[PDB]
Amino acid sequence: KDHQLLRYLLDKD
Amino acid sequence: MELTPDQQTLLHFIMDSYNKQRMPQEITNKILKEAFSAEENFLILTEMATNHVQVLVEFTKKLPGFQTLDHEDQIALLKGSAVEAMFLRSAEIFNKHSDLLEARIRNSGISDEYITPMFSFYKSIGELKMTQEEYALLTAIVILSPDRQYIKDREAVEKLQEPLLDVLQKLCKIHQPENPQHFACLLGRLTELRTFNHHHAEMLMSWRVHKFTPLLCEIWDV
Ligand SMILES: Cc1cc(OCc2c(-c3c(Cl)cncc3Cl)noc2C(C)C)ccc1-c1ccc2c(C(=O)O)cn(C)c2c1
Repeated sequence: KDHQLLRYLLDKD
Repeated sequence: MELTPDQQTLLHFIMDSYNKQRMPQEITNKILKEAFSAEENFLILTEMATNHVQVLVEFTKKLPGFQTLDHEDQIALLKGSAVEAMFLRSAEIFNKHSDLLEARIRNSGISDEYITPMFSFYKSIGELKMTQEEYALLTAIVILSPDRQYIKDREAVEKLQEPLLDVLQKLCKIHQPENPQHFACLLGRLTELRTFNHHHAEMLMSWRVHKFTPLLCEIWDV
């Protein structure tokens, strides 16, 4: 599990 | 000489998304009110960079076609453009409190080897007298660079970048018909932006004496 926060920001609507 | 309706629509999505960008009041008040020391000044730069990466993600998600790209290539594009987009935005805000921000940057424990080309870049950005359309399109062209490390489908990125370069060039012909070198000078800023990636990497390496934020640690592999 890499770039957890970056993925969170990118994936939220 | 005018943009086609399709180019006007593409430009409108970019502008709307660019205009939404904000630096929260909580962070701007810290520039005015926090203590003046190399440690505190470095902490303020860190917080501003974190907010800008958040602003960068929101802008990028609204770029036409970005969300149609392979999910991992979306990550690879954000990681490779973050420093370049942060310098372009810094250049824009500096060329439009400003005295205290400059003082903090010059006294944040960052070497002149980095500060000198930085302030030199802000100067050359200012001499161009860039419009908001130019700042927004250059930011999108920087993000949608098909030659970044770890991109799997480069052709898909090329399809999104080429129409933006077509619009930027058309705007240069419409708004500066007597200056045929205008587009060339903007490209000059694209190549100058790339030099800040090496400078930024050397700053992060030498700063081993520090914590940053989890968002910055992720995008810059700290
Ligand atoms: C003005 C600045 C500096 C900044 O520095 C962040 C850094 C830099 C470095 C350097 Cl000093 C300058 N250019 C880019 C880099 Cl990359 N080098 O190291 C760091 C940290 C990680 C220590 C990060 C962010 C902003 C910034 C961005 C947007 C806005 C903005 C708006 O949009 O309305 C209003 N204000 C006051 C802004 C400030």
